[PDB]
Amino acid sequence: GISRDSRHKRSATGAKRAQFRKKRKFELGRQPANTKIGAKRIHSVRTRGGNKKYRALRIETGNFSWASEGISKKTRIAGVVYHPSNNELVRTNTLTKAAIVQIDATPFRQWFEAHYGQTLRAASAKIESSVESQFSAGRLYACISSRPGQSGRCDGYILEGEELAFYLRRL
Amino acid sequence: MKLNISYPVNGSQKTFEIDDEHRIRVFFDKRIGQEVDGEAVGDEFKGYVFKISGGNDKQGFPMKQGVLLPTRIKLLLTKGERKRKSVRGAIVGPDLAVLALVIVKKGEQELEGLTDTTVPKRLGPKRANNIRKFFGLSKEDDVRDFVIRREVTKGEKTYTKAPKIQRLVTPQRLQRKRHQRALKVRNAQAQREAAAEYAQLLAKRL
Amino acid sequence: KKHLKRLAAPHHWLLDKLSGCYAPRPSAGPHKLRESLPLIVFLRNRLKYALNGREVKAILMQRHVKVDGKVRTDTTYPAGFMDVITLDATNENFRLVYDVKGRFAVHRITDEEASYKLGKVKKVQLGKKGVPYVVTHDGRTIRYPDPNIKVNDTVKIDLASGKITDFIKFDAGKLVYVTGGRNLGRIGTIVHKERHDGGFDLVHIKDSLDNTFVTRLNNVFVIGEQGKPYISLP
Amino acid sequence: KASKGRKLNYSVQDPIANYEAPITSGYKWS
Amino acid sequence: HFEDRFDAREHKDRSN
Amino acid sequence: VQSERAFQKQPHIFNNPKVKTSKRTKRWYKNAGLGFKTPKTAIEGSYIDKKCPFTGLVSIRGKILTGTVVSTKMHRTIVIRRAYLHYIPKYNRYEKRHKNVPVHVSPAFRVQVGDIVTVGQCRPISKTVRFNVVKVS
Amino acid sequence: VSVYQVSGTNVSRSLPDWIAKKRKRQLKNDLEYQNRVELIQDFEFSEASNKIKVSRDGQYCMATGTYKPQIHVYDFANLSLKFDRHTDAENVDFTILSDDWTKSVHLQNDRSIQFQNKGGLHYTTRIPKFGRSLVYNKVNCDLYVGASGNELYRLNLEKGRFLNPFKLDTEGVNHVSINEVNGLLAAGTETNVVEFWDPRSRSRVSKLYLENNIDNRPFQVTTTSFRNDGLTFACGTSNGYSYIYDLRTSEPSIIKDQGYGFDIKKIIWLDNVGTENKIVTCDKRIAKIWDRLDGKAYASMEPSVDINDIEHVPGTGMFFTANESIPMHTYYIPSLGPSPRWCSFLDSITEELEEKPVYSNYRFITRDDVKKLNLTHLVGSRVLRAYMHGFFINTELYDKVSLIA
Amino acid sequence: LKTLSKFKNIKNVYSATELHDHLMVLLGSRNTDVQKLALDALLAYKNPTLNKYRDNLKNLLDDTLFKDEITTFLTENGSQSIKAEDEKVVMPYVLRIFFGRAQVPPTSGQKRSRKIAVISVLPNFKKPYINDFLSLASERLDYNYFFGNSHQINSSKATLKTIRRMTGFVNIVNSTLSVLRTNFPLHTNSVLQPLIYSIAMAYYVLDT
RNA sequence: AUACAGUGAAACUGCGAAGCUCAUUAAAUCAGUUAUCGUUUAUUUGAUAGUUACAUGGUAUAACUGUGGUAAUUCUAGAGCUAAUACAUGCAAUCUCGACCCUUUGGAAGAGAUGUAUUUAUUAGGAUGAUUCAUAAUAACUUUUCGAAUCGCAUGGCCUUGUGCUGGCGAUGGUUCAUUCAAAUUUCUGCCCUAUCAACUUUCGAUGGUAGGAUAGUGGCCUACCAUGGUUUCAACGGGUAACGGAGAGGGAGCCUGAGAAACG
Ligand SMILES: [Mg+2]
Ligand SMILES: [Mg+2]
Ligand SMILES: [Mg+2]
Repeated sequence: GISRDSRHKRSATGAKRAQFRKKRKFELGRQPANTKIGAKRIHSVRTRGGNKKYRALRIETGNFSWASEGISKKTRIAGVVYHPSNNELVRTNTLTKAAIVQIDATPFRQWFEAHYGQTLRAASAKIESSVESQFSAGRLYACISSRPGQSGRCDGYILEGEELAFYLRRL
Repeated sequence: MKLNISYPVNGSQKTFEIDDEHRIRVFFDKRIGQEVDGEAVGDEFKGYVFKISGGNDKQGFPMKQGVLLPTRIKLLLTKGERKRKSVRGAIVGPDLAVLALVIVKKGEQELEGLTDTTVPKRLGPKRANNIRKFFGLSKEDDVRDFVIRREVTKGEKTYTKAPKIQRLVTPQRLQRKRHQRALKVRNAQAQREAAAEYAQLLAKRL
Repeated sequence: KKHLKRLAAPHHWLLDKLSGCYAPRPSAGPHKLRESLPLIVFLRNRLKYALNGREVKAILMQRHVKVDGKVRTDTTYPAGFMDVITLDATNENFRLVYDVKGRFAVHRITDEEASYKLGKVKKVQLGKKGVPYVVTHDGRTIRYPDPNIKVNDTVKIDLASGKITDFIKFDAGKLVYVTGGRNLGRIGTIVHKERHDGGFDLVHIKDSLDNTFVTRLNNVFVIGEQGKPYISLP
Repeated sequence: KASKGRKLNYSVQDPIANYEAPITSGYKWS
Repeated sequence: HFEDRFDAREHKDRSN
Repeated sequence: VQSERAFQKQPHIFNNPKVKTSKRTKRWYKNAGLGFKTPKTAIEGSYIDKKCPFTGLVSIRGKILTGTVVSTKMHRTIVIRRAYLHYIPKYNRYEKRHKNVPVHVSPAFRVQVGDIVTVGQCRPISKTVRFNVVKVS
Repeated sequence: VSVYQVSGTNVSRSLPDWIAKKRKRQLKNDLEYQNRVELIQDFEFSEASNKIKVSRDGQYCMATGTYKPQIHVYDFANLSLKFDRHTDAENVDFTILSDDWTKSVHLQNDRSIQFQNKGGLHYTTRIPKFGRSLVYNKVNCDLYVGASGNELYRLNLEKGRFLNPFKLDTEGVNHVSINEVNGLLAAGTETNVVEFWDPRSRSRVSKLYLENNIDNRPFQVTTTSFRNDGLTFACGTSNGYSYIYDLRTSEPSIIKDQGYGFDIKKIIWLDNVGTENKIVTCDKRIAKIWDRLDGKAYASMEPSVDINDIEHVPGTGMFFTANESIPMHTYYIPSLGPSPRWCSFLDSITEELEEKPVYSNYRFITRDDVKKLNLTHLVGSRVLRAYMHGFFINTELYDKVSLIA
Repeated sequence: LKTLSKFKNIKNVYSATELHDHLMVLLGSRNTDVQKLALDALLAYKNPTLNKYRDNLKNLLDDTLFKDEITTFLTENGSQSIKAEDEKVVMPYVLRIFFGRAQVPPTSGQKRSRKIAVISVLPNFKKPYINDFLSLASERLDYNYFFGNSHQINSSKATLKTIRRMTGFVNIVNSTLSVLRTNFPLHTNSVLQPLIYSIAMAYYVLDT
């Protein structure tokens, strides 16, 4: 029933167009995939051509990258905290791109301790105070940079700097 | 109802029409996959164990496993395409025209048409390892000498036919593998040579 | 679609319209459909070697025809501009070039001329593993090109090895052949390249008779320097 | 604002008109 | 704007 | 700059807080070409605009038009008006016609009602916008 | 008491179901697979099931799906899927107006209400704001829809017009329920208060502020249900407590908690089965049957996977539960009542079934809650029992402790 | 081995302890098929703590579920982690199982990633347990005679087989150092002296 | 032809299945044209992958044998076989810096380096007017892809006589890129009368921005928030038309295959 055709819309002038033809399969849309935290469950979709799309119907773990330290670790997702588009998505714990989620800090903490030999040379180990506080809490704010409804992945990056300050203000 | 009893060890199968209702009643209310004692099914069947495997009703509709009813229902089956077809339940009842049974165990007395007779296998092994397993051949022994042959007599002409072995090791397969490896190596050599030639061309340009 | 009406067939084939209900449909290949000559047309309606399609099929299945040094058995193989067609049984080599009328002309050539062709450098780019390559007009991807080769240049390809023997830069005073527009088939020398960024660049071409004409860059094919074409012209 | 149904429109909707008929008996209690 | 497209009719003879 | 629910940033442009090499945030920009000068306010500006021809992910290609700005009141887009004379052969006379084109305008340009603007075509930005304001005058 | 799982996932929560099926084909030789009994063919959604309901006729069932968002209608007589109908968006809730499956109203998550008829989607309408619940009055022919906004939107099916929406004092309505005998209606606000409205007039009869002397933390009214008698009312608090109220009084007769700390989703009064004083309360984790008057746990239904909703066939012992797993679990409790007519011989095969089994009776404390409650001393003693991350505790003792702390 | 698992009471066999120890070695075998048979016989021994985590150990052996089981079962502060009281009994089984996976050659990307996963779970372990894993890698190597004498290599020990066992051990240590880094536990017996003795053998073979 | 070898029913695999009848619509159809730096593309054409094995399993059945039910179908159940390009599994090398400057092509101690595919993060950046484009690298991720367990013809070159080593011409396969065949959107232009058709659009998006969902992708195509806009007396909008001068296969609704279909299945 979903279609991406522009014929149903009113013209630029505002005239009401008539149905030129029945809906075609080369202008189809598919139902949205409301990804939610839980046991991983991905549904394959056969698209135009031989290409396939992965529907992250449920997902709980993802590869998040620490940009400042230039590393990446696989971490569990605790829950959605803030989503810029719609707040009901935050209410229902829906995962999509640009969503701000809370992730476990255990792997990043272990890596930092191993690499710098310092509980969380001294100058290099220094990091932003808010990020230090988030590690002290035990969970980190991250922004998902992937599209779970398309690629079946929920990778992302830990917020830092002005980005983190802005989203803390919004929270 | 008729009872189609099969002995799979021998490969035999035979039908027995039962007229009295008592055998039919002791069969009632069971399920496909359950087992019954032949002694109830008859003195001739004394000591036998019969596993119910299926059957057909007076209207010809078969029984299906997994459906739990005494009556017929229209179920959505597949011969991806699925069609709605009538099938009778897995609960044996008085509406069954024929009930199929498999002899799990043999009783004291021998059935005339099932235990006493045998039916040989139709075909023999065709893959090499299958033949080795069948004859327990050692690795050094060649399967070529152990291939089963069937004799065919057309009129006065007579000859032996044997299956074409598959997955067998032959010189041709080794030649193909060697050719593939040599082709890959040659392609790599050509690529390296072209890269070197480009390198000296750039060296001359510089 | 899979059927072509003769009236809908390309003009440049020189086919007579009333010969039949249908014309051959050039299969996919190096050259575009509207810019190709299927082998059946070349063998039957131009060279008159075969009298019908079945005769052409017999000839091809005999493996007597080579295109760019490779045997082709497809009746509708789309041979095109600057494609070398060899008939070894008769010992002939032909090169396809448009006429001033705009139609393909069957030009016989020597063996040495047949040994090589020219390709217009449509693209120069680096492939995987950092290996530079050039894509020509006939769909040939040639690896490890000379660095000086750039787009709109012309590379002399050896058919046997498929390697660039030499190259010609695109510059004023160079001898060019028109492969599009109303000037299709004309030969001249470049005078100036008028440059419109984000638009079709324009080249002015002067003939030996001093007459000048303007054509889009995409339709230009450098074939040599003035007075020294690298191929035998008809 | 009115577009996308964000504001409530109280005009009659023909397809759902007379979809169901009320029960005249009423609630069991008086 | 300019088309720069070949036209068969112009080159084809119309003497008849 | 951050007057929206989401944070505005140039995608894949990373400012490493740890290094702190420079005070100014790293800014990516490109010259749209056709010999057209990219303004310095775009080079040294702070706005974020995905549809800006010099800083956004939009490339100018195709037709280049000129027109008179008639409206500028929508956010980052304007309505220009191109006037022409349509020829009627039967009366052998011209009649005044005009066509109104909506065009995206980057914040790097300041456009009023009446000035002449040169615009360039790009990929479809919105329902009716297929161009981008690129020179004001 | 004994609980028999007729169908569902027999594997543990950690084991993924889809690989198990790919291992299931490998072990198809194992005899138990051939002898399995499936009550209803294709009783499994593609990924998960959101809601399940049984038609009042008693011969049909309906369910909603995840991907592609689709509606499954099952026929008990044929023990199979009558049809599947896809949708444009996932279903938040729905109801079956007719006694049969013919007429049903569906509330999608895209802010749109869809009316489904025999042939197909009869009509679709959009409400002003996102919805969370749905209910319909037979007497008034008025469909009552909660939403994120404070208003509780009112649609009249007889006149086919939206009407004046009831204005809740609080913002948001998590759940709405209507009592058949009374007509009284309740709404579950995000704050710990239930606002009762009258449908005869357009008024707020009163509001009840849920009081939790045990836990002082905030919570929301997630579910509300009215008993058939009409003088009893049940609530579901997000903290994980379900309250039973007699509407005449203003105090909770009994407060029973599941203990895991998850929200209450569905509350069902098992009046029809016999021994009317039994109630069901359903978390994501577990669903428990306990006595109405005394609050003693009768039996427990714990699936491996989360529960999205539970439904009970009237007059019978079976319970259908919508779960996150590919199959939809269904449980039979022979003690409560006889099996339904359609699956008559399910009673004959009770021995073959799984016969799955303490969690329902006792409360569960998190490690942080243990430290706050000053129960670190209880740790390592018989009183406190460890269950994985947190430790179980007696219900009465926990109530006394939270009063202390 | 399959017969050993089917024994009704493996604990009361003639030599249970010596058998049981060898079953640990088989649990450390590279071939996952051997490990499953070894684990079943180990499960035939009745041990409540091992019984509690029977599914997780089986999932570890299964290749398809190996990755997810590591993330859920072994991660520190995750729910499904082993309880502290049960660490002592279970971790010896865990180390032997993971060692077998480390033994698996990295001939394709999947085994290369599987090798990385096996070494990446070490930080979740406590420091004594990490040292135990390193001890297992060096148990096969024979170095005590070298340090026992005045640092002389035996000609018999100088073989291609020993060098390969050297190469496996060194590769394990190099990966472990990269993961643990400054946190790595260094002990003379477990790591340092097997490491040094490998260097001496390399010099011995290269010169000789 | 003592594995088979010619021909070959049946069956499993592989490829391809993409005229009529009604309605009608003013540059929304259509013709010409631009762009795809905004996309998918079976096939053709050119390039392109050194990272138990003298060949694994039924985790396998059809065709086939045999026993039956039914009034009965391109209706059927029970029992027993057997194969693959079907289904699963899977395996002692090269290149740099190069001391010694030993010999001055040269050898060479030592030190190094070494797939592809998806997603995210980061670092560098020959082609085009223009790019975050091409390409390379680092850290990880993946229901981690692929990297010949295939077939025909021929039987050459060597020797270390073992059927030891090494091989010629094709077919069928396979990753990526380009080309071709196409498809989808898209820029601009294009002869009726019309005001006795002056307002139309937000009429469940009308005009634009941010973010997200979906698509093969751009995009109000759809959704949340925000601004109140857009067309028009230079004729918007509406009406009439010798605008034959777009729809469906008993009627509406839903779904499935493929490179291409909302399929005359
Ligand atoms: Mg009859
Ligand atoms: Mg190819
Ligand atoms: Mg967007």
